[PDB]
Amino acid sequence: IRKYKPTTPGRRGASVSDFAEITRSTPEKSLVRPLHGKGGRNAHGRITTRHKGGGHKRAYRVIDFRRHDKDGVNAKVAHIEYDPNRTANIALLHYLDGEKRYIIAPQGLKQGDVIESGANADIKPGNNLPLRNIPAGTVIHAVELRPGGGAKLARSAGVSIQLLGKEGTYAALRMPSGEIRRVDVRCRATVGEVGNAEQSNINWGKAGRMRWKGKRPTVRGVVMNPVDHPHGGGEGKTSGGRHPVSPWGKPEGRTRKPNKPSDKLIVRRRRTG
RNA sequence: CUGCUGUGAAUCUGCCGGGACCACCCGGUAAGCCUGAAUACUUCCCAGUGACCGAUAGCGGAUUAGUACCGUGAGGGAAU
RNA sequence: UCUACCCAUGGCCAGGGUGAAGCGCGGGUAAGACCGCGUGGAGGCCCGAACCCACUUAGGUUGAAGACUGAGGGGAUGAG
RNA sequence: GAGUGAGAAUGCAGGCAUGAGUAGCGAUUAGGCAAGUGAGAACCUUGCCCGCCGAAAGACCAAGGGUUCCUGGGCCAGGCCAGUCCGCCCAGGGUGAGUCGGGACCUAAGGCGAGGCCGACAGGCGUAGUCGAUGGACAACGGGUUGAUAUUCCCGUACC
RNA sequence: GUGGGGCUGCAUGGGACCUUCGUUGGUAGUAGUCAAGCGAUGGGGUGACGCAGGAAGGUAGCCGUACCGGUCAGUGGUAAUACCGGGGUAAGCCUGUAGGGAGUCAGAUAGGUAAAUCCGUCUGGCAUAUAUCCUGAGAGGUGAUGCAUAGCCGAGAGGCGAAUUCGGUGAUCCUAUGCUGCCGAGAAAAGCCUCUAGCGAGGACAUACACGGCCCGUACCCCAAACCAACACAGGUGGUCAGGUAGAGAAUACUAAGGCGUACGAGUGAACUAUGGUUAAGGAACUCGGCAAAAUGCCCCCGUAACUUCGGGAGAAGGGGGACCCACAUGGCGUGUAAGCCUCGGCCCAAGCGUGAGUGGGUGGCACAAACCAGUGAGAAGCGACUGUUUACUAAAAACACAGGUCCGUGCGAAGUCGCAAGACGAUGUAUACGGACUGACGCCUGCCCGGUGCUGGAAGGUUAAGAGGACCCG
RNA sequence: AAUUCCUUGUCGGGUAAGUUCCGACCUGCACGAAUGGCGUAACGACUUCUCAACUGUCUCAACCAUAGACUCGGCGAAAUUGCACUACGAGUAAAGAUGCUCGUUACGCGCGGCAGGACGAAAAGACCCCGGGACCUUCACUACAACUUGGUAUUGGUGC
RNA sequence: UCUGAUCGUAUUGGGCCUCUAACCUCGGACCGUAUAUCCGGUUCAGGGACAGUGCCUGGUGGGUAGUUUAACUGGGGCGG
RNA sequence: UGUCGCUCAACGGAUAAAAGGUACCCCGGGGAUAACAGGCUGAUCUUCCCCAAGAGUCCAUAUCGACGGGAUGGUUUGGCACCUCGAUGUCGGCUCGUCGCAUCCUGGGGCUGGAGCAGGUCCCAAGGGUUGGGCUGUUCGCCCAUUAAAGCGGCACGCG
Repeated sequence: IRKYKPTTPGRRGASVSDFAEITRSTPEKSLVRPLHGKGGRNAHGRITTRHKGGGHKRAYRVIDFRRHDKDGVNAKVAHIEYDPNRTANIALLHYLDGEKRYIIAPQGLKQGDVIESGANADIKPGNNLPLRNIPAGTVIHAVELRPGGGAKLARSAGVSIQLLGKEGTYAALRMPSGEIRRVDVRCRATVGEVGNAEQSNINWGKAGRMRWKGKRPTVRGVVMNPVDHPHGGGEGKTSGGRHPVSPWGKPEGRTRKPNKPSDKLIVRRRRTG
């Protein structure tokens, strides 16, 4: 966190991430694939996700999330690199082999330090392992849901899963959301808590700083017309005049997995508060 | 009589119809396939006909006519 | 092909102020914290042309124009 | 036997009156004289003055237009007036590339999409591919001529 | 159940018999294999990218000038000591300057879907050199004994045609996709070079000569009477050049190059309307309302209040000087030649050429930012935090949005949405994330109520559909 | 009070005078806490009020110049239109008279100006009522999309 | 055989448990395929008679559609 | 054949089954029907009387005149719906006015509870005059300075 001095009215309550730990300004030519911003529109071209205006263009920087091969092959990080489309800095592994890859870069991962994938890995911050090998209680991330499928949980900034007791074939992983979902064991995970927890203390300061970042203005529901939202016109400031409701009339309740889904693994859901 | 979804048999003392349904009599032989004429129609061509029009009529169009023009476009659409 | 938003790829923004972080020096101290000085040139910063709008007023009001013209007006490195 | 009788439907098509020989004649630059051409001159042709634009009202392109360019001719149509003039009318001519802007080189967004999947049917998506510059790669400059073309023709020197 | 006795059986660590592996002895550096070159449709590098902003080097232009050609512009003065016009020339080819960037050689490895001498990666070695390589504005030479051009001539065409140095100023253009920052993290693919796979007995290079070079666009307009506007329409239209003198400037005033006088005129002091001008005395009395005008306005010094989120407010407010000539001044500053020194070199550098700012003395006017251009200021309240957005064509705001806040949903081909579905967006994202709802920075806060209506959970009761179940009844 | 009808509430300040403005009182018809409450530096072509300077806004208008207007020459429309050698008064009338009544005034035809009337032109009233549409809303009615419940088919063995 | 407690053999339903063979997997690896995150196939690893999709059936359902929403009335509305 | 099932009560009963908004509105109509003006009326309003109970030390009448009665005007709120809905533009202000007298000033007079100056009231009289500001969109009104005075009204609440 670094607070901008309140010089102009848009940098008053602003802050910008230090970006500390970033060894290199530019990503490797070999790994940075390209992705055009889609606009919030599917193949029919219609506004499908709303509020997704064009934002500075980005380049993809392939992280692989599986790392099944070369478990024994040690690695060393070379650089921690900034990534646009994560909420993270991404570490760059050179293997002994010399192939170059990208990791979502946990905390305490200095530049230079030796990590190792595979089954006889030591439990260090940074390295892959199945859930078979990890001692219960340690903080793991990336984990995944289905074996070989690749990392699909705890990928965000400073956000990590705690592995409670595995009991045979299933391991009870208690999510960042406090939800307790039993993955199977032969899935992998990456030991360590994910880096860059300093963000979300960022205020984006001014209005257009969240536009560069790709987000368009959100007209809230009341101001529109009766045609145009359930919270229609009225004559003055309407509260909504009805129970609060998605712009397509769907009630603001539930919306979780429909009944009869494959929720066998979910042994306890998150909480309201 | 016919579609979809379930159930689902019998071959002649069988089976189906005779306006719910049952009994007797009547009729017919399903779950297989073709089948001409009688009938409808007129882009085109021929031969005619008119108590049909005669150039604001008769086709939008007797004259460069779906032309000029109008319109992004579909489309509209003259006059002599 | 107008206009509303979005995607890809280009191009434009005369000129003049202001002086943030960082950096370098000096004071300070135990190091500090901090305080002056230079550098540096940030900003949905400032003044103002192109350019984009259209606030006020006058005209026009069978207009020069089926929405413009003149004097002023706002933005003008950015949500352009 | 009737498409059978109009004065009126803010009725339709053509024609023509009233307003009326009225209002206008489209800027913020401005014209004058001399001489000519001609039946005819405020406007056309030339000279001398005067004024206007000069980050344009100058010079070059894209797009779009279509011969409007040049030469000769014309002045019943048009030009908000007249016209000998014209961006108008007629007839003939004029547009020359290894290097410029493109294609034969390449892809972005996106379009189409073999098969394929989905779909009662029509069709909806999409993989390989294959198109798509507003971008990338690629070899040329200076002068001269025509009544009209010039990095195109020619001259001098180059490069792929 | 309690400890010590057991054989044997199972289980464990270690060396040895065979096997297998390791090692040297003759052969077998021979039967074996690669080695000219084109080298991929394959591999790898490169192509390969953002925004802001100086600083330096240049250069284009421009202004002067040595020098060349010329004029007497019927006036008071000026014969060349004044004035007018010249004072040019490109791509390429040489050199490799300023600037900018780079360690190189060997060995090992299968990581790059097969193979690699390439690319990675790890080891060592010698290196930090103004070395070498790469890139590269510009200067210089050549291109150019040509082409050009001021003028000269007779007379539309022809020919002749001198000098062609030096400074200064200065780009938004070039170096430059460079460099330093910064967060918002900035297309791919052909091309180019290399690597082997594979082709291969021919093939590469140099010099010369002779050749081939395809298709379309090419006129003319192009900020317009030729395009879109029904019109020879006061509107709209993207890019490239960017002269001078003042000026900070592409503002504006005049003006060069070049183009226009653009298509109803002649008049005439009517009223009145439109656009301009000026006004005694008063100065908002006008009026819905200081609307419209008028005023202020530039540069440098002095000066600055409450309040404050400590950044501002602020150019607050208010005030002074500004012209021309001369003196310090042959001074300074910039640039830099010849000479001077040192080791496409560097330093200073008389002169020249340019240019402030200030003190001092004057001079003149009514007026010295003299024209054009060019803030009105202050105090208070309401709403909105702000910069933005909006009803094209009567509403620009207090409305929208916003940064920030809370809640609800969402565990992942998620929720949500578009589609009949597959499929896609969300997102090549993973609860510090996405979606929805409200509020709208900041500061201090956000009280009570779950009865109604919703939402979330719970099945103990009542009440409830199809499906099974066919008593009794009827034909 | 962007909410307060009564209400120009009452008191205080500014003004010579203040239905607007600023501070306060509380009897809030009918403020009130994320449809947020109260504040608030900076910011506003926002709304309201006061002042300084300055002015034709005014007291109270004047003069000058352009472009129209006016005159002569050229081309030359338009909306409107039952007529026509289309006076005024007091009346009368579908209740506001150029046309009817009784009187009064007034030669014929133009031109430049001003706008009282022609219930002036334009737009088959935007208000109001009747009829019909539209679109929007909801505990109006009736359906449907979508979501969800159970059966049964796809669809089976095993044990309790 | 009865007023009724009961097993064992079939049928017939309800519930739960697990299994794998239907089916499902946007979970992997190979093949079509030189190219290919589509699709198809083989196999592994999982779910698993559940889900999904038919047919039947009850709910919620301004999300959406079609329409109704009286007349008298000293103009309508409110009242009656 | 006999009877039964409907606040079908909007009771001759449009369906077994149905509520609102529109200032975002639209279309067909209507002066059958409202708004603004005009017209009839005159409840109300305004001006003026008739009677005289009383107040006025006495005295009804100098001046007020209750309780009652009768009218004028057509200016207030109206009542009616006759003109106009195939269009009669609204309040204020400004500019320009013209008329009435039921006179605010000036002029002439009668009576006084008129000593004088100044008043009151009535009668005659419309020639001219009848201010400028503050607040309000304001008409009205309050106010501040004056004045001889700061008139009342009509004319589509005169005049777009």
